[PDB]
Amino acid sequence: MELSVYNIKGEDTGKKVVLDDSIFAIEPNDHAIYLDVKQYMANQRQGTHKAKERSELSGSTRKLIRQKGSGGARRGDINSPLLSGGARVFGPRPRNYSFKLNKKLKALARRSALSYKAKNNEIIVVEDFNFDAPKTKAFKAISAALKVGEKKVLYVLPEVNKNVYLSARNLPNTNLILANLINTYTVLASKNLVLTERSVAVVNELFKA
Amino acid sequence: PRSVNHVASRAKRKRILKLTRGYFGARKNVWTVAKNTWEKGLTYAYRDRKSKKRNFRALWIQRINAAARLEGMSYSRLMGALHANGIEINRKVLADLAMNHPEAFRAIVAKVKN
Amino acid sequence: MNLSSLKPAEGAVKSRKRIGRGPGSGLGGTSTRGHKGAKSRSGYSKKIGFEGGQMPIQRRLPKFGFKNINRVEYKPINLSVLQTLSEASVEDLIAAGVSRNSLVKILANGTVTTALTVEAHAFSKTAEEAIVRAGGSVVKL
Amino acid sequence: PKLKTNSGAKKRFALTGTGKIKRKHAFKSHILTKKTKKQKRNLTYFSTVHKVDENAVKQLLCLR
RNA sequence: AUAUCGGUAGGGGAGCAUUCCAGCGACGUAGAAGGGAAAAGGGCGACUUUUUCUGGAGUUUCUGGAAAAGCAAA
RNA sequence: UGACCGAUGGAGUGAGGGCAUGGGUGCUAAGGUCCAUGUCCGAGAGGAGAAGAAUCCGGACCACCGGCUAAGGUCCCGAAA
RNA sequence: ACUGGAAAGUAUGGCCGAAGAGCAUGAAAGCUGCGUAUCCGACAUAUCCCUGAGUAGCGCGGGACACGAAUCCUGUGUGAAUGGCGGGGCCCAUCCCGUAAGGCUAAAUACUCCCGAGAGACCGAUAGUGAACCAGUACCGUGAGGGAAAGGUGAAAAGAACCUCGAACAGAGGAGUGCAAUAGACCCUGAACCCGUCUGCCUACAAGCGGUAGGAGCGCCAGGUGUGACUGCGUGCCUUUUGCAUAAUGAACCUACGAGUUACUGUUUGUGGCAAGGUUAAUUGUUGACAAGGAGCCGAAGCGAAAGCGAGUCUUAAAAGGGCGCAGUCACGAGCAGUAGACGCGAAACCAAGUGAUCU
RNA sequence: GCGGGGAACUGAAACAUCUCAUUACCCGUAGGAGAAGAAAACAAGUGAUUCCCUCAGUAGUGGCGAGCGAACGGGGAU
RNA sequence: UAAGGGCAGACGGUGGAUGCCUAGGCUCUCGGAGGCGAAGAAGGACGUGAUAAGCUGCGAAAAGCUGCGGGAAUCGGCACA
Ligand SMILES: [K+]
Ligand SMILES: [K+]
Ligand SMILES: [K+]
Ligand SMILES: [K+]
Ligand SMILES: [K+]
Ligand SMILES: [K+]
Ligand SMILES: [K+]
Ligand SMILES: [K+]
Ligand SMILES: [K+]
Ligand SMILES: [K+]
Ligand SMILES: [Mg+2]
Ligand SMILES: [Mg+2]
Ligand SMILES: [Mg+2]
Ligand SMILES: [Mg+2]
Ligand SMILES: [Mg+2]
Ligand SMILES: [Mg+2]
Ligand SMILES: [Mg+2]
Ligand SMILES: [Mg+2]
Ligand SMILES: [Mg+2]
Ligand SMILES: [Mg+2]
Ligand SMILES: [Mg+2]
Ligand SMILES: [Mg+2]
Ligand SMILES: [Mg+2]
Ligand SMILES: [Mg+2]
Ligand SMILES: [Mg+2]
Ligand SMILES: [Mg+2]
Ligand SMILES: [Mg+2]
Ligand SMILES: [Mg+2]
Ligand SMILES: [Mg+2]
Ligand SMILES: [Mg+2]
Ligand SMILES: [Mg+2]
Ligand SMILES: [Mg+2]
Ligand SMILES: [Mg+2]
Ligand SMILES: [Mg+2]
Ligand SMILES: [Mg+2]
Ligand SMILES: [Mg+2]
Ligand SMILES: [Mg+2]
Ligand SMILES: [Mg+2]
Ligand SMILES: [Mg+2]
Ligand SMILES: [Mg+2]
Ligand SMILES: [Mg+2]
Ligand SMILES: [Mg+2]
Ligand SMILES: [Mg+2]
Ligand SMILES: [Mg+2]
Ligand SMILES: [Mg+2]
Ligand SMILES: [Mg+2]
Ligand SMILES: [Mg+2]
Ligand SMILES: [Mg+2]
Ligand SMILES: [Mg+2]
Ligand SMILES: [Mg+2]
Ligand SMILES: [Mg+2]
Ligand SMILES: [Mg+2]
Ligand SMILES: [Mg+2]
Ligand code: NA
Ligand code: NA
Repeated sequence: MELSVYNIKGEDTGKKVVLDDSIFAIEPNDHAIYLDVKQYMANQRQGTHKAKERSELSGSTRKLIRQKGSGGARRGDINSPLLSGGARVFGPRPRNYSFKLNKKLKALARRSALSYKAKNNEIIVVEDFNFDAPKTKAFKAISAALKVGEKKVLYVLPEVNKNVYLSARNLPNTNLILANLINTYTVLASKNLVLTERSVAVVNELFKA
Repeated sequence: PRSVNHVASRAKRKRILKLTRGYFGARKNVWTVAKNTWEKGLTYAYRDRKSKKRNFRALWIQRINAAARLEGMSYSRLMGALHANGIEINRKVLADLAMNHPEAFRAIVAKVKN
Repeated sequence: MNLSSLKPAEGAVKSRKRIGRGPGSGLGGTSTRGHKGAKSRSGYSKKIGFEGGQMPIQRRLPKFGFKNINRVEYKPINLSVLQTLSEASVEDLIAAGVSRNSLVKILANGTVTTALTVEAHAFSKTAEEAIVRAGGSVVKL
Repeated sequence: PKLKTNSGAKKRFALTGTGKIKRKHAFKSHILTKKTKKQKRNLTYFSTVHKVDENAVKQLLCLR
């Protein structure tokens, strides 16, 4: 589609920008989005959980009581799960929660998320800016001028921009990401999406078709 | 993660123990005795809901028999005459009239005593 | 949608089966196992190829044949596929449009009717005759 | 671990194009003569695995 | 519209509760969870709401995700 | 009627029993035993037979303080001459 | 400013942010304390012609190699060559490859008693280590060895001066402290089984799983609630069985604990992505995410034991005379299977290394 | 890590070849790693060791039973 | 008449469930390091304090001695002095 660029203080400079239709104007795939978000969370998982089975308890393997003649229930060793302080049967084991999604499926999910944003009109394009020194107040002023301070916002940058990252580090509902590292979860997690002039070009050239 | 449903598990027992109130001895409050008593009572209740209709019909028939024998007829003869004359008043209404409205019962009897 | 209203496709997910958890589930008590015998015990497995003591079929049928450890197998490419490739060059065996470092053999399934210059490892007699009738060339290497 | 193929089955059975399993014929009596020359039925023609006996040869060959 | 709806072994379908997680909404010293009493509700049910006493600091809705995910008898 | 047949996913069962009929065996004994044809209990509640797994009547979606019948009954216990 | 015992809470109104991680503070703190982002800092002390002989080879008996008798090893007995010799799965010839009987060598690989910095859709006191506390302790055994239970006053000890009953704090009733003592030392919360007191109704002519369906009277708070004279029906439950009230099995009761799980490989199916193609594995770059990695795997032609031929092929001297042949792939969820202890508890036994003749 | 000795229960629905397994266990002895390593090699052109993914549950082996199970080649780390 | 008993409610007792809490566990990641000992080890015995020492620390110089660097008002280890 076509979008109007805003400057640092939220005035329409008049310069217009074009976004790829095959990226921002498709019919989104809900199942693809669901799968990609599930994969992202499962890949964030750290499965470091374990309980002790019968073979790893510390008690001896001696038979506690003789088999016949005592008058009570027959008993084996002390590590039995029927006894208090005994084995944990079918407890957790350490696990790897990663699973595979097709590359084309993941690309389609990314395009679907971007198209959802573009359709719901939560994408705005600002000019590229630099900071001489890290200034949280300057970044806050930019966000308030762009009117993205009420809710969660994601900025997409084309390069490192150490000063900008330091300025945005301490603000609560703001996130920063490079254009080439865009993913479906990060796009969907934020209410508003602020692209820069060069970020539009990078996204268009890299995630097209 | 570890999941134990302590509160739900206890609440399930406490709800049934509220219904076992009034029983005799351990059957009112001891869980495995009270639960056993409660279900047998539920089977009894299912059977008794069926047998209640039979019992009430028998009571109506006995009361109608008494009133008809006061009027000089038997229950079977009165019912035969009623069905021949084709009136559709049921046994509950007839017994209620017999016990509480004897003049109305006399009117019914005189209509079909021809 | 967003992260707060995620939804899978209808019928894409399904709850697993849990046994031994009461009478209402229909899978409690004996837990789908039946009553007694070997198959109801923990740790039962099937001996594959075991038929209760009768001589198994993989022991009462005979062994047959032998395999060649130096076997040349060609890849069958047909004249209809050759026509399809030719229709959007003449000198064939491009193979970049399909095999991957293998030996090719041309077979007769459709027709050619167009002058080609087909090169392949091997040919069928009907394939060579069809190429000649269509007015083409065969190079065998 | 991966499923292992039964060695005797892999030496006795083969697959066809439609997925049917072909096999050789065992003799009734393997001493020819005193058996009619119609023993070409079990001596010349490969047969197929019966559908009832199928899935057992499949599990033997790792469900292939 | 008509028909059908007793069930052991067993096959199939649809759901409730529990612990933790993400997102979105909320509640709390003007009283959270838990404990006692009472009342109401659910095609049906697993269960869920509301009032009050005790208690004195945490809890919870919806959608999706994952399981140390439910006892009456060994 | 509708579930007969193909192909595929999942099974359970492979200790049966009573009654009637045709038989073998036994002693023209057994609530015996072995087959065949039906049926019921198994897995089936309700009604009559005093009380009975399979004899007679009858297949329970839930509710009702409505009506008609089946087997079998109508002096009282106990509904109806 | 409000509520509160106490604000960090609520509502205004400000300020810092390269610091909105966290912990503590009388309730939940970016601005109260310790901290955090960032910057700075070490007197020492550490760390960075010649060419391998009891050899090659060989006989007998064995072993290791995926291999249960080519290669490699050797207990026993033998024993060369100096282009020669060895190998290419028995044995010979040609061919090809290599140069034994001397030695050394980093990297990529395995592991954690210990030290430091971190993390968890891991546990929260019958859980998690046997051990949150006095734990390998108490206790048991000649010995080797076996092996527990046990956390919580309160914000702050302010941990109750003094009075009364009593021989005494044995205990309690007050007073006082405290938001609260029904927070009083076993002290947060304080359930059940089990044990009492009071109040209401019933009960000394009555007979069976103790309920269920009817139904007077009495008694409480305005149509609900407690009890229940009297009437009908009714041989618990689980398991195992052809069949159980069974005099077949099983449980004293309550609370808590307790049994189809996970990994890999197949196969079927629900839903998806690409589609005559589908898909990457290990790994590599830039910063878990993006990008690269096509090796490999399945599909795309079959028939034949095979040479082979090919929409044919096999059988035949020859024949359709006969047999077999003329949209997939990659995932996600679910069912089933195999391999792992594989739904849980239970033998009698077998083997290995030790401890015991203080009894006999 | 290397080396010297070395079971049995179990599976094969009994059991003896086979399996469990060159495991458990006993004993000796290093280092920060150890072992291996520079062709009397594989093969039918590559070029010392080691490790990962494939080849592949394939070639073979086996009371040809239960089972066991490579290498060449290719892609990498170095 | 209730000797006693039954049911319900209220309030207690006992017991220590539940809820909330905890640095005590569990599983890992990254970086180091991979030994101690005849100059006497690991592991122990006996001592050592103002007041008995149960732990901790230390060793007849015995909850400790000396020097250099850091730092600035309390300190004299823990089991409620
Ligand atoms: K009789
Ligand atoms: K009567
Ligand atoms: K602070
Ligand atoms: K308190
Ligand atoms: K508290
Ligand atoms: K109490
Ligand atoms: K009664
Ligand atoms: K007995
Ligand atoms: K002696
Ligand atoms: K070395
Ligand atoms: Mg043992
Ligand atoms: Mg445990
Ligand atoms: Mg479980
Ligand atoms: Mg019980
Ligand atoms: Mg069933
Ligand atoms: Mg049961
Ligand atoms: Mg059983
Ligand atoms: Mg049986
Ligand atoms: Mg069975
Ligand atoms: Mg077992
Ligand atoms: Mg019916
Ligand atoms: Mg049904
Ligand atoms: Mg309150
Ligand atoms: Mg909670
Ligand atoms: Mg949910
Ligand atoms: Mg559980
Ligand atoms: Mg329980
Ligand atoms: Mg049998
Ligand atoms: Mg039989
Ligand atoms: Mg009989
Ligand atoms: Mg007879
Ligand atoms: Mg049965
Ligand atoms: Mg039946
Ligand atoms: Mg009957
Ligand atoms: Mg009638
Ligand atoms: Mg105030
Ligand atoms: Mg508080
Ligand atoms: Mg413990
Ligand atoms: Mg005294
Ligand atoms: Mg209180
Ligand atoms: Mg208390
Ligand atoms: Mg009398
Ligand atoms: Mg009396
Ligand atoms: Mg019997
Ligand atoms: Mg009976
Ligand atoms: Mg028994
Ligand atoms: Mg008993
Ligand atoms: Mg009994
Ligand atoms: Mg019990
Ligand atoms: Mg055996
Ligand atoms: Mg109480
Ligand atoms: Mg001295
Ligand atoms: Mg100094
Ligand atoms: Na089901
Ligand atoms: Na009394």
